[PDB]
Amino acid sequence: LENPPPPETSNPNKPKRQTNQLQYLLRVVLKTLWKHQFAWPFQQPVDAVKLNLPDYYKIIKTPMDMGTIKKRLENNYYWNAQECIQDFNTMFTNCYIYNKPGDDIVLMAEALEKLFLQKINELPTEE
Ligand SMILES: CCS(=O)(=O)Nc1cc(-c2cc(NC)c(=O)n(C)c2)cc2c1ccn2C(C)(c1ccccn1)c1ccccn1
Repeated sequence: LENPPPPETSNPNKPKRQTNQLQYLLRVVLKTLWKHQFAWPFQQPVDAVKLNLPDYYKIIKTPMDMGTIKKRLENNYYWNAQECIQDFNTMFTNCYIYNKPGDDIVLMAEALEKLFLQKINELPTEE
């Protein structure tokens, strides 16, 4: 069994800018989730070889994880907040689609998502 390559995190030719909303997403949002005791399964791509999940990367179209989101924010991959918020939502929804309600990994995702929703409720207005 193989894992696919991770999501793209570096592209020197991409359109890029640095903005207050993206700074908040790294310094407040990602930082808050990252230090949480339930973060660790989300801090790197799902390793389907390690977990013996030969279907994961046949049924999940757009894998995402916080290690990738952290690198994307660090490399100014995201033009705007909506793109980064979408990556966090993809990460959560992948987890909820692949797993069953009340599974440990789902409880962990739900705790992280509650903190996420609270922090992006106060996403600053774009300057
Ligand atoms: C750092 C990325 S890793 O891959 O190296 N490590 C892990 C990622 C995910 C995991 C699985 C998902 N679904 C299958 C998923 O959706 N996510 C987001 C993460 C789950 C992982 C691990 C390492 C161990 N587990 C288990 C044992 C687990 C849960 C469900 C299915 C298979 N194994 C686990 C159980 C309970 C609590 C936490 N962890």
